[PDB]
Amino acid sequence: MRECISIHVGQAGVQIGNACWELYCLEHGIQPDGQMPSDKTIGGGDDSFNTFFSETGAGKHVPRAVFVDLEPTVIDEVRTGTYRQLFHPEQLITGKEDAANNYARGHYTIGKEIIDLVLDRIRKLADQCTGLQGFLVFHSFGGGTGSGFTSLLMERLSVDYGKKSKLEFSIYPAPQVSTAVVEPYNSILTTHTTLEHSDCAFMVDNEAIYDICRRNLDIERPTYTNLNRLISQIVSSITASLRFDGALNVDLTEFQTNLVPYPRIHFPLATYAPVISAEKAYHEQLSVAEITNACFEPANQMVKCDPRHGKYMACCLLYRGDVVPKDVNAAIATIKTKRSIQFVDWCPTGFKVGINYQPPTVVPGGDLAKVQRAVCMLSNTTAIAEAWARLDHKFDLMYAKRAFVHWYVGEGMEEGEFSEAREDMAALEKDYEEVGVDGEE
Amino acid sequence: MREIVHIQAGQCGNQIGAKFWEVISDEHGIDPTGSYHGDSDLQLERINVYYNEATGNKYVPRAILVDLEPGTMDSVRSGPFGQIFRPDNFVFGQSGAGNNWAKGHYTEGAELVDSVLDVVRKESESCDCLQGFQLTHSLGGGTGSGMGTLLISKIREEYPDRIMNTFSVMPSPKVSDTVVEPYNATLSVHQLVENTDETYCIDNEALYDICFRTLKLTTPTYGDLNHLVSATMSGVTTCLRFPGQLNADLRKLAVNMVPFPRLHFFMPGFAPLTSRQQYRALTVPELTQQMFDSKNMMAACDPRHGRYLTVAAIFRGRMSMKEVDEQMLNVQNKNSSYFVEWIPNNVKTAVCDIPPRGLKMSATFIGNSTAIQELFKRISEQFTAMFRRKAFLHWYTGEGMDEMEFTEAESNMNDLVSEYQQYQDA
Amino acid sequence: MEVIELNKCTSGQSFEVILKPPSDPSLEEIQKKLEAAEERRKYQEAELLKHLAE
Amino acid sequence: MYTFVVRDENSSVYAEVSRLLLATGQWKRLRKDNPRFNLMLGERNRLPFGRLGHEPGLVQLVNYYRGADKLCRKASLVKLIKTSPELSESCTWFPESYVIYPDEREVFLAAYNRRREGGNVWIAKSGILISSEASELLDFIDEQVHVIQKYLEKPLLLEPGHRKFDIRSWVLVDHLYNIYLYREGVLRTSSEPYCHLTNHCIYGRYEEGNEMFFEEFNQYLMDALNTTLENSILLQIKHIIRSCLMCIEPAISTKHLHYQSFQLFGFDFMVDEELKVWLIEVNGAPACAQKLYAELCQGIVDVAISSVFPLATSIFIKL
Ligand SMILES: C=C(CC(=O)OC)C(=O)N[C@@H](c1ccccc1)[C@@H](O)C(=O)O[C@H]1C[C@@]2(O)[C@@H](OC(=O)c3ccccc3)[C@@H]3[C@]4(OC(C)=O)CO[C@@H]4C[C@H](O)[C@@]3(C)C(=O)[C@H](O)C(=C1C)C2(C)C
Ligand SMILES: Nc1nc2c(ncn2[C@@H]2O[C@H](COP(=O)(O)OP(=O)(O)OP(=O)(O)O)[C@@H](O)[C@H]2O)c(=O)[nH]1
Ligand SMILES: Nc1ncnc2c1ncn2[C@@H]1O[C@H](COP(=O)(O)OP(=O)(O)CP(=O)(O)O)[C@@H](O)[C@H]1O
Ligand SMILES: Nc1nc2c(ncn2[C@@H]2O[C@H](COP(=O)(O)OP(=O)(O)O)[C@@H](O)[C@H]2O)c(=O)[nH]1
Ligand SMILES: [Ca+2]
Ligand SMILES: [Mg+2]
Ligand SMILES: [Mg+2]
Ligand SMILES: [Mg+2]
Repeated sequence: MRECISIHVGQAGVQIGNACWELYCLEHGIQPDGQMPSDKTIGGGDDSFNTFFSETGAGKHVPRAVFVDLEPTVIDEVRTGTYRQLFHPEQLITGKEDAANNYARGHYTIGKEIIDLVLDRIRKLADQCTGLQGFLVFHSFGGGTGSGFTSLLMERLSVDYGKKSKLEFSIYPAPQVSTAVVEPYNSILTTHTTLEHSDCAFMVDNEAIYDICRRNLDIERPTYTNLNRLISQIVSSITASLRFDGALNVDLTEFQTNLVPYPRIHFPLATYAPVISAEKAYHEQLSVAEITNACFEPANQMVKCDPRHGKYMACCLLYRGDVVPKDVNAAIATIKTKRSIQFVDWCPTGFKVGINYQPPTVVPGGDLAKVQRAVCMLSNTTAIAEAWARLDHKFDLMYAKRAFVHWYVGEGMEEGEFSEAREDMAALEKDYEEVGVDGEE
Repeated sequence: MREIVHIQAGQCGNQIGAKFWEVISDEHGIDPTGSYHGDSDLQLERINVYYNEATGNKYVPRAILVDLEPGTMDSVRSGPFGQIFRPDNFVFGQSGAGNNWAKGHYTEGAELVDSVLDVVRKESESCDCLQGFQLTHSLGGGTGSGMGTLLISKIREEYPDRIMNTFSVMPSPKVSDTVVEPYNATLSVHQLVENTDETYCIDNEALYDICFRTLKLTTPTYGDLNHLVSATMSGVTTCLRFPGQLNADLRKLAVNMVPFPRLHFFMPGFAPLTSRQQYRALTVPELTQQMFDSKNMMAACDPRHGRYLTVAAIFRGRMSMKEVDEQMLNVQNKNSSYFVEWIPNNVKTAVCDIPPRGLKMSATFIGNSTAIQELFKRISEQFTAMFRRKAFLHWYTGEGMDEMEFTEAESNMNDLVSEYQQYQDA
Repeated sequence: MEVIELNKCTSGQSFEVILKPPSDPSLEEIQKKLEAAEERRKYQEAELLKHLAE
Repeated sequence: MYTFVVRDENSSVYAEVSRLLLATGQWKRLRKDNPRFNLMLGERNRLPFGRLGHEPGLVQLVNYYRGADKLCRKASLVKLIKTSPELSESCTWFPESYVIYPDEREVFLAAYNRRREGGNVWIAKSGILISSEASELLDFIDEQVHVIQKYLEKPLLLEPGHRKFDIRSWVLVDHLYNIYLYREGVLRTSSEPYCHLTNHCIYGRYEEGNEMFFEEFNQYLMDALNTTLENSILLQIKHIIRSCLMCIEPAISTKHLHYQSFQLFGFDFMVDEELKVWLIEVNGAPACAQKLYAELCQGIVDVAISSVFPLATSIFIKL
């Protein structure tokens, strides 16, 4: 067994982490008071779920998690929420004034004063691990803390935990639920600084989650609660291999080996199906072929983009529920004849498949219906570069006028960091183009 | 706990400030004696932002009342909610300022400014995490204009990393007390360009025209004008006073609204505004269209003469959030010419469930438009018409000012006008 | 099409299907950057207080 | 009101479409870089498809199908036909072609020699050269990827004049992937006796501007060959159009996409003396005949634009 430490940064990271750990407890049979009647090894053990939960002598199963935010109101809800008894105060770190949607304020001004405390608390969790494999970092791109403090933390984690793997769950900004005009600035700044320190990052575009909630769950105006319960289902699907017995993606290094052939191109596209409303009394249950086919529908992707116009470098299918390998192969054969699935010439054209027999758990009173089988596809396709192009274009529009730049320079940052970050993104877009691209008439 | 310290200075500042505290006290369930008697926990969730909690679960406004003559503050103390203010927070002199910026800024005001800073310091020391200050004042008089901007400069010196926000009433010859108002306003505007982060430009010409043309008030009084301002001030501070995601504090508001440091002068607006029909229900399309109409804006500038850099819209009451989005994106897509293309997604929308006292639905508009240059152009024209002949300057040189300070103030505001024109063509 | 690496347990199983073959900055460096930004903040504040003193 | 942007000032077809939209009183033209549009008349090269369909509250439509270039570039069209099982290398309506880079150079020679051993004139294009023996064709290409195609040595020759020609068909594919064939085609006829190239760029003897329209051409087929345009030719044309567009439909369809596409195509056909129709090439940004501009562009607005954006007998044949 090798432990995994989760780090939740800023409002988006904290609220999504709250949703994930609630779901983990339901999946593993852990009550809100931390007790787990199935763990017959009281006070310890090296089971698969111990990668995410430590154990006290009184039988409490404690998440290996740190929550950090620069203002206290979001983490205060963790202290008073349903799963308050799960965490001890040292896992919850708050400041008094946030980064004001300003990367420079989160990375320099405020980050420099709290980074040592955050590292001390993480070190306390790491000291409790017999073989720590790495970190899972949850944060927004757009917030000042999620962007600015995360990039600072990732740099220091590389220094202090050089051999550890680092995975991200990153919230890509969408104007339909966005809170700041400068979110394109913060996104590019944090991606540039974090790029060399992250081994694999799962981007989740709020626009995609919003539309899935509207279309599939019939929610006219989704809230963060609606979005986070959907996001936590996808996160749970991705991390399930670390928390349950299995052979695929059983350590963080396997995510990189299986999904990331080049270090910089480390942003897999997640696609999840089926998403079905709780309100309807009877849904028709989608077969293995139908949910597998749905993995190639852009409407089910965590980032809206067209994989038909890119190339694949790796593809994993993560099933939960009533699924047998025979039906997966039959589904894949049918899909390959009818779909535009082209791999790069230097990579094998295949799927790595994992099946977990337990069906996906849903939160009682939630919006997702309980389904008989579900699947999350993780593909590394050049098509996700469309998301970078969209962000870089919004960056260019504002920066050409130096709009809002004075807020960042005012916090000690230099204008050179903007262009240096943007040039790194331009090279990243160029990297995706190289890997994946072949009037009056 | 992100506390705001409120300051109201001079006649106009204290009269509008008193009405603002009456309005938001009713919204938060605070009676004139400071006791809470509402029926919703949302009224108390962020009440710390504007109120201190004293002994006996009583709520005292974090407000400081400043004037160089006692008259207006005597009438505030004898007013409806006059007993809710902390008695030690009344700071006043006796000589008055004579509608003279120099008296407020350099002579009479300088004698009193240290006593105000003592009360500011006392309120700031009792703040868990002070976020900044909001000042209410006029620019056309002496105390609010001259001493108000002196206070802003000294506060910035002592709290350089805090946000400074003002509600500044701009003078107009149509609603004028004295001919020297363009002088006082031009000197004040330069101070605001340097020392505030956000300034709501409230034009008395617009308030009068709204009262006369829209509200059908044949003879508007200053009380009628201040009724519009207090409703507007409650709207633009809703995001600070109630739980919300957007522009929830002064600094996040500034980062969203101010793309260049000197261009921080906002045009506010409010809807509904109608003659006394009054019980008629208002729909989301009607709120949105009214809120964006020039007739509902309080800076007497035509937004179709310029372009929006940023816009914040706040809807209050129970309404369809989906419908709010459709009409907000409707007006945005249909009139895309008036929004700058180089700031993507520059219109932000918030919704608060608690509506004002007498309405089921309302909307407040905050625009950073390059058309505000028309306001500064009008003041510059009125300034120059007198300064060309050095008219009425003896009132100021008698207080020790030199003509060079007027020349520099004139150049500074013309520079501000030129800066707006740069981005209007961009 | 071929199935390889079939591993089975009581909670699930996994395998691979192949359809076609192919054809850091140190702590002191970070510290210098954080301190350089902090000095630029102090210089800007020093200029402001000098401007206000004038 | 609906909003649109113009990104290709050189398109005569869409310069007309834009002025028809600016005559309904319900369409407004924005600056070309305003992202808040309903309709993009995009640029011909490097259209930023990845930035479409991300504007909240806006249904966005663009006049180009991402990925249709596979059909509209000569080298990729040859590769598409030979590698798509729906079309097969046994495709009967496409002349024998080979993609060779200055590779299918060796397979071209084996086919070339086997018929010179047993007429074999070929053509080069990507700038045209027609030669009878293969050694000369290859030396011209090393002077960009080209294709060598079997030259139709027995074309259908119009009389009087003994003159070559080709047929241009305009095809509109809407957002639902309905395939609309404009009822009016044009014959770009050579004015010299068989003169090998019929491009309108390359006069006015038998018909104005070397353009014969379907009414006259059908009248000719009845008088000289005792058949009709519909029977002898148009049935094969409709078959080829459907075969090509249905083949790429899974790759380019925008049915479940966050934005929608339509596109106007120019199909070029040749007819041999046995009244067999051969596909020459597909053009993704075609112009129109001067007479047919008003009718076709109005049809574009009716079928492709107003269908998605409703305003306040069809000229197309639905395939
Ligand atoms: C505490 C007070 C002062 C007060 O009034 O107490 C003595 C207060 O104003 N609070 C309110 C508030 C609003 C926004 C944000 C925060 C608070 C609100 O909750 C309320 O009570 O509005 C008051 C305001 C009205 O006077 C009136 O306006 C005026 O004639 C008037 C004259 C001069 C200047 C301004 C207005 C008012 C208008 O103005 C408004 C504001 O709605 C105008 O067009 C708006 C439409 C309203 O339908 C219409 C027409 C009314 O007819 C209505 O019957 C009524 C209400 C709902 C009053 C007649 C009593
Ligand atoms: N999916 C999802 N997105 C969120 C959530 N909370 C915030 N966001 C997104 O995150 C971005 C704003 O960043 P935040 O995380 O709220 O800000 P922060 O990290 O706390 O940083 P500061 O508040 O500036 O100190 C916006 O794009 C929001 O849409 C959430 O709970 N779920
Ligand atoms: N295999 C072949 N056999 C006979 N003629 C051919 C041929 N390939 C091309 N041509 C001749 O070439 C002319 C057009 O060539 P092509 O269409 O490749 O050039 P082009 O694409 O620049 C003109 P356009 O854009 O209008 O289609 C036709 O008039 C046709 O007669
Ligand atoms: N809206 C409004 N404007 C006022 C009020 N009182 C004065 N003014 C305006 O304020 C300016 C005069 O300044 P005033 O506040 O009276 O002088 P001060 O006491 O020295 O600050 C003129 O432009 C007046 O039109 C008021 O109650 N409401
Ligand atoms: Ca155990
Ligand atoms: Mg935050
Ligand atoms: Mg061509
Ligand atoms: Mg007065």
